[PDB]
Amino acid sequence: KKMRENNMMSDDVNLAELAALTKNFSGAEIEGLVKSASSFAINKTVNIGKGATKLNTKDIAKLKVTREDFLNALNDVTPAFGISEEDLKTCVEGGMMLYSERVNSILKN
Amino acid sequence: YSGKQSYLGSIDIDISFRARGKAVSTVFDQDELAKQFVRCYESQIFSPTQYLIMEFQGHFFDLKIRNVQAIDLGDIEPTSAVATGIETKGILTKQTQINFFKGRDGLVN
Repeated sequence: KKMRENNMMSDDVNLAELAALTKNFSGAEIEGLVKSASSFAINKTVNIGKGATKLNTKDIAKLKVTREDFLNALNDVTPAFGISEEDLKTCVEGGMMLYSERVNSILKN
Repeated sequence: YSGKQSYLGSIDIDISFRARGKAVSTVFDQDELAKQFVRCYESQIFSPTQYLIMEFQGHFFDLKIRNVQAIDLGDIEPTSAVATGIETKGILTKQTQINFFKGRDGLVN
C-alpha cells in the first residue's frame, strides 16, 4: 500500500500476475516476499563488503523496486503446504512428445 | 608523493568527549561541525590515525581521523577506494563529505 503512494515502486509490476504465481502461499509468506524483493533492491546499492562507501544522496534519491527483483525473490521464499505438486512438475522432466496420434486422443478424453 | 590524489574527497572523523565529566546532551549539527573543522583547519594535510583537539562552542573534543579518501581535482565520481592505510594523505577542501562517527565511548549525541 504505502510503497505506491510514496512513489518508491516501479510502474512495471502488476499485482495480478503475482497473485497468479503464488499458488499455495499462506498469508504469512507474502510479507517475506516483500522483504526479499526490498533486500535485493537495497543490496544493489550498498554492495556490502568489497565495494563499500558508495552511499550517496544520488543513489538513494531514486530507489525503486523492479519486477525482476520479485522474480529473483521467488527463489528464496518457498511454500510450506505446496510441497507435493513439486513432485508432479518434476515427473515430466523427461519432456513430452507427440510421436503418435494416440496420445492426443487420450489427453482429450 | 601522491601524484594526483592531492585533495580530500570524503573524510571520516570519530568524535569523542575529551572529558568524561563534560558530557552534555546538546543536539550537535553535523553541518556546523564540518564548518567548524574547515574554518579552523583549511587546506591542511591529513593522514589516517592523526589526532586533533576541537573547540566547538566551548566544548573540547578529541577527533580521530579513522580513514581518508584521497581524490584528484576533476574526478566527477568518488571511484577512489577509501584507504585505511596511514600512507594516504590529502589536503582539506570546503566540499569534503565529512562523516562524524560516535567514539568508542559513544556519548556524543
